[PDB]
Amino acid sequence: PKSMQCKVILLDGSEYTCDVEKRSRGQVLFDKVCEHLNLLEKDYFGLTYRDAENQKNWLDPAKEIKKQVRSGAWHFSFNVKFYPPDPAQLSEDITRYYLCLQLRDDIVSGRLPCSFVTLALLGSYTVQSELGDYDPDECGSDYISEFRFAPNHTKELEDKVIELHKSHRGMTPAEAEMHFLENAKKLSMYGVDLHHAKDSEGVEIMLGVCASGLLIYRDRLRINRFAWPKVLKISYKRNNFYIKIRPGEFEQFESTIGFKLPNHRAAKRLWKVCVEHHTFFRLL
Ligand SMILES: O=C(c1c(F)cccc1F)N1CCCC1
Ligand SMILES: O=C(c1c(F)cccc1F)N1CCCC1
Repeated sequence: PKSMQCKVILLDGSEYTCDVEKRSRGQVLFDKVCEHLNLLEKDYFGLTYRDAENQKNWLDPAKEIKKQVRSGAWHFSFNVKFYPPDPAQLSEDITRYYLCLQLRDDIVSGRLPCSFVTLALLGSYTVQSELGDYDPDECGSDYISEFRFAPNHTKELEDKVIELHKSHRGMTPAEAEMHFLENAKKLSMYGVDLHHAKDSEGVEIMLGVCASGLLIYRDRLRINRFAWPKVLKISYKRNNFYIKIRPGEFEQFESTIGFKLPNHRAAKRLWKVCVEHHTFFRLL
């Protein structure tokens, strides 16, 4: 039996290495990673890899790893795939913990925009969870934390983190993580996977895929929202991605909205993530 070495970037930034038989399906590797992480609530998570364009793709657990990664290194990242709309309802604290680590990267990367105050409050719960109670000995007026809190750090943000940290005395890691999640879950881009596309008139838009449905971000004025119940059908033809919407209260027939993606692969990627998210909605 010939086995390929796999390297997986974990959400703390560390690297897990293991081997799987070269014709292994993605589920085999994913099961090894989740056992390493002591993670039972595995359905919210998945593995990604980067193609020769360094675009992120979901490893399909049902298909051979080799057929997916094709010519690339067997190098993967462990990630949240389906962001729970109510993290309080997860059965395990360790699940909430990995969700926190993913959200911390969502914030630092700018995928999850956040007000100054929310950056500081989230940062304060992270510090409380990671270091425990506020200690003045480690923090002077000049203090800068090792923790990355934001896409751009300022001394003002570091000060606000410390001020809110002082208020969390006695909070345990699981409690601080639950508070982190209660705040993060409310942010407008929480759990939203964004895809570049053009509308039928060729105007640049963004399509967001999340638990609740599909978002079309046309401009700061006019964000189209299609709850899953409203989406009849989704399709991809060549580079074209089409959404069919149930008849409105004044339509007799469904409406078809068409989008142009960069290439055929980007259309197929968007279709698959939409199908997978809709099934998630169906089981909520
Ligand atoms: O076209 C759809 C679909 C969707 F993805 C969202 C809502 C309604 C639908 F018919 N599917 C194709 C594969 C299974 C789901
Ligand atoms: O069974 C699924 C699921 C999956 F296993 C693959 C793709 C889409 C899904 F909804 N889930 C249960 C809880 C979270 C997702």
